Amino acid sequence: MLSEQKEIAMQVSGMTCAACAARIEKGLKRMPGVTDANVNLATETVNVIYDPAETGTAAIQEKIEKLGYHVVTEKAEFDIEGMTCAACANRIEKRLNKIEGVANAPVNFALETVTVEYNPKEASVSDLKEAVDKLGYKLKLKGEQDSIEGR
Repeated sequence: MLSEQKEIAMQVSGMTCAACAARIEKGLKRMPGVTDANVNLATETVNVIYDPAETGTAAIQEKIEKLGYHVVTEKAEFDIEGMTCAACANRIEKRLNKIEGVANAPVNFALETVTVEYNPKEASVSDLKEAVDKLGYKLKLKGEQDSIEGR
């Protein structure tokens, strides 16, 4: 058929790893797009499968948050050395959006940066580099230190 269900696989904390996990998945099953909703509590990874045209990764996280939990997901800033024709940025946004355990990925055309809002346990910079390398651009970190070199 048509439709292209995404998977989002992210780490959530606060789980008792029984009723809590089940409460999340059941609560998320309230949503229409939520085609399936699973929680590999053994590895503390919430994996939710839904259409990106009803629900929205942001609402998924919001529902987890409203359930009284927190996602181990961080807004890491990156710099981009590929865009120009306002096209690569759009594609990279729509990619980075949900590589695996990415909640969000807004791009800036002011400083040619991307904030990647993702789970650094499930994925890591190397994946980002390898992905963008596949898109055929080069991806830089915004400092990744802020002059914190000591010895």
